[PDB]
Amino acid sequence: GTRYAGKVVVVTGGGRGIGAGIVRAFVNSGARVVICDKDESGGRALEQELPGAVFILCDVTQEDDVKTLVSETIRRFGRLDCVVNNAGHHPPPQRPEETSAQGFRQLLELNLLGTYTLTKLALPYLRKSQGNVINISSLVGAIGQAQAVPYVATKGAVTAMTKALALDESPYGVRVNCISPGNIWTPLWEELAALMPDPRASIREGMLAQPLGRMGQPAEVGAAAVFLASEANFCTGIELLVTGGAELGYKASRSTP
Amino acid sequence: ATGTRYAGKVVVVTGGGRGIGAGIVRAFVNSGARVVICDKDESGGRALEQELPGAVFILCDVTQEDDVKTLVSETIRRFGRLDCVVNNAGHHPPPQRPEETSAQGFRQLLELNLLGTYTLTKLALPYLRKSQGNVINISSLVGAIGQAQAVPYVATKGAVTAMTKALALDESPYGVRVNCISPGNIWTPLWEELAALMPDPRASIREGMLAQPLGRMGQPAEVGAAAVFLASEANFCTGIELLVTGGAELGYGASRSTP
Amino acid sequence: GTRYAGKVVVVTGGGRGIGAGIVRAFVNSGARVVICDKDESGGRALEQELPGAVFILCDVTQEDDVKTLVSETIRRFGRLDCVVNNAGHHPPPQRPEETSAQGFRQLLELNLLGTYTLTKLALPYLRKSQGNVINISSLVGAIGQAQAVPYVATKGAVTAMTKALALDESPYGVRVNCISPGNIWTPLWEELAALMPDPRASIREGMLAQPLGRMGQPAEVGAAAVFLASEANFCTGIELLVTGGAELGYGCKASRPS
Amino acid sequence: GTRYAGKVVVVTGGGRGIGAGIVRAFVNSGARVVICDKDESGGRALEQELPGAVFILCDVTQEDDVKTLVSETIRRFGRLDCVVNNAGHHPPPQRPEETSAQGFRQLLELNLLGTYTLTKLALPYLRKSQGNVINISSLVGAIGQAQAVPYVATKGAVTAMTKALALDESPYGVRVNCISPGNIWTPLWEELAALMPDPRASIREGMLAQPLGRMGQPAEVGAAAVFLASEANFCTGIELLVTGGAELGYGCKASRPSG
Repeated sequence: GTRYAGKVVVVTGGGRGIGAGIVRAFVNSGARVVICDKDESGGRALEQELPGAVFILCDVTQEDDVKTLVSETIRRFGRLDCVVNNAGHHPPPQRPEETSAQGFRQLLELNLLGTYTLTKLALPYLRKSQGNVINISSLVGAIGQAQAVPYVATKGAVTAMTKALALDESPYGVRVNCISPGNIWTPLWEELAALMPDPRASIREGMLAQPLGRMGQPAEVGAAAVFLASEANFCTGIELLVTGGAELGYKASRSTP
Repeated sequence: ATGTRYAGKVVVVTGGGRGIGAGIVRAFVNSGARVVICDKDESGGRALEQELPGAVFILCDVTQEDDVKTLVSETIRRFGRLDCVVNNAGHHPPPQRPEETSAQGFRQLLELNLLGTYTLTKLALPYLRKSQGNVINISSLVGAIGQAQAVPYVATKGAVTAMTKALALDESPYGVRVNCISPGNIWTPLWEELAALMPDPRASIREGMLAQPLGRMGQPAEVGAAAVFLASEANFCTGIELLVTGGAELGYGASRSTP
Repeated sequence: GTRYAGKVVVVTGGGRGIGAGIVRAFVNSGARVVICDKDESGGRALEQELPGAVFILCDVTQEDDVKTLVSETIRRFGRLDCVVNNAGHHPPPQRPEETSAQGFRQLLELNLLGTYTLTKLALPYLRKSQGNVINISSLVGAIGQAQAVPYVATKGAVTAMTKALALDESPYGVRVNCISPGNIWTPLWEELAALMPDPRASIREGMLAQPLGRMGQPAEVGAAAVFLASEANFCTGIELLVTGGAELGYGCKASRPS
Repeated sequence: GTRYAGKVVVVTGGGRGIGAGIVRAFVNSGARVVICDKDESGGRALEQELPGAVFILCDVTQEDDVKTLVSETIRRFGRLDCVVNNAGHHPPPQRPEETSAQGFRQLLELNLLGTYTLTKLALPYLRKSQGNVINISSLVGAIGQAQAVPYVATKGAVTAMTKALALDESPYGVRVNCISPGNIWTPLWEELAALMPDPRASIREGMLAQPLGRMGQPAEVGAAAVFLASEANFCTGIELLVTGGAELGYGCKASRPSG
């Protein structure tokens, strides 16, 4: 593909899963993609697979790493067109009493402040290229989830911050958007399902958790990101739902039994 | 003892004869208002009159412009003012897949569920401006997030919620607020009768209760309390959609990012 | 050129403005496009301009026109992959007192029931192809607009109906989504501004209603439609905002503290 | 009072502005109100003025203060029915380049993590009383604001956290809701306008950002909070907008046609 040929993209948390789907979609559209991740195993494997991808061992919670990430991207490739902030962690299920303020702070560092720091340091270069920012949030930021108070809070912050940044950078023509995935299949999901008491039933339940009757794929998140970067020139501050309809009344009305 | 939160005020409730509408009537009567019930449901409207001296029933079809004109005329002639219009008239058809619906049926449903609200609101606005009154439209959560087997109904309630916001903008210079309430699953005597005919009534009742995080269905009185709030204490709210759903729209019942 | 190659797309109201931008975007993606519109000249002209595109003189409020649109599309191509319901009309500004029930009914016919009728007739073929429906709504269905009660109501209905249809047709793998444009610069926008007391000032207000400081283009709505048809395979029941950020932040909502 | 008579309410950030409006609303409804606020806040004066209000010198970012707040409330009054989390700060206008990660962390401590800590410590008692939580968020969490990246992020977090908490506490019958005010006229608003070169013009812009043509009052936020506590028994996880319609319609979002 050539929809993003000659462009340079940074993807944080790009080493596997959703992030790697985003990396792959951008490489397939002709872009040069810099993977910033602490997941060296996955980032190196993706670099091995995809000639247009470059892996940098990089922790978005460390300001020095982010500074080096940006300066190396510009040194090596001369420009920066798109930042995709996918770094972030979903803790295991935890009731409010099973969480701590210290853990909440740690999760805000990774899921929110890493996005903040990279976006801030990238903006001078994005202004030069009339580039754009894509934040990967979550449907649970919009409608909540049980047993995930810290995670939900961090993703509500990301979606709101996207809108604030969109307003602040609109005079420069720099768009800032987010994608909110629902249930996305990954190899990790498949491995965990195989250890359930009834894998067939657990898999079917996951597929039926949204109206489309299957889980999403990383490539589908990736295609949404390439759209936002390359063709959505009048979109800024939007939340693009990639959920298979999970937020719909599927929540089905019981106004009659 | 009659309450005083809306004492001396005059309220019109369309579709007020039973169910959600009657809960709204009762809430306003108990807040001290004179409430005019506009409905074709004479049985329910007359029963409410017998229970509630503060309510008055008028046989009234909001799809008939002459009926709406008579409704407003008579309300002003008898009671001298109009402070709040609650547009609750509306029908939910039985479940129908798209291929089981007709354009003619859809048009009929728009007449009852949307254009009746439009006609009454238009005719009431001169009087609402005089009283610095307000409009409350009863929509539905399904207008916001959809439901299966209800394309016409969902469309009509999406229209009501949007029209609420347009009207709020148009009437804001006059200080007339326009808001809507979107109920979720509300218990009624009809609901309880229908559940008894299900293959497993106990399971159907439990399913209905568990369809929202709060673990019960809502009550008409709760929709009524929300309407009294919007009329009497929400003076900086206009164009809002007040959800009365027990959390049904929330990520309940839920992420499967892990199996 | 190949993102949607070989796929059959129907666009109602495709003769000008937003609709023509959608038609052009789908032709550029390799699709075969059937244009349904009432403008003979503009429709024939697009057909002449875009090889492989087909124009049918077609009024979606007429059930016989809709039946012919579907039947002749299937007769021509044997398949139907995407229906884009863009037909619709925006009236001039009208205060509530200046609207009528009859005018409201006729706007519901144009803006809502045409979409309903075509979608119903198309769904059997869309199920066969695992195709999709794209409804063109408006931002004002979501946030309201002044002096537009009937229009706003029709677009709130379209957006809600999209979600209902998505729920009904997801068992068949048929996605149903909508695009909500904000201010898109078109001859229609220009014609509406010409009715204003100061057209230049109205156009400038329209541009400054977006944080981006410009209005959108038909081509941008068209690109969003091609995305929804060809690459948004896990999206159903969504409202894709193409608004330039008009819904964001505070702005001037009243004319000349608590 | 009597809408919330015999109940016990904690209001963080209750000393002035919106918070003081909430305190007064609950005292007027018959509740005993415990103010958690700092030394210079106004809370001590509210205790002087209002026999129904109690002031506790209390910084929600300090876990020991929050523990003392809850333990003293229970020791004195034996129950806790409602927690209103209004503590929070709006920084002056700041472009992204004028913000720091350290400042952002500090703002998350005050605006988000204080609400988290108090809610967690209050929940055993709210379960006993079938009480409720009200978080004061902001419209800008939903639609953004210019020159406020950290503030907007914190309020987006509060609104989302409200929904997560609603899901976690619905099994116990504990409702968790938020109020999102828009422009409310307060000393804080006036102080921010005074930073501007033309304060009168900034105030007029602030008034005209609402279709109603005015800003809101602390009392109007307070009335919304009393509704959520006392009458919104089928509402959980909602965002109650108290904004005067600021989110509705088109308005001026850029400064001096499709490129």
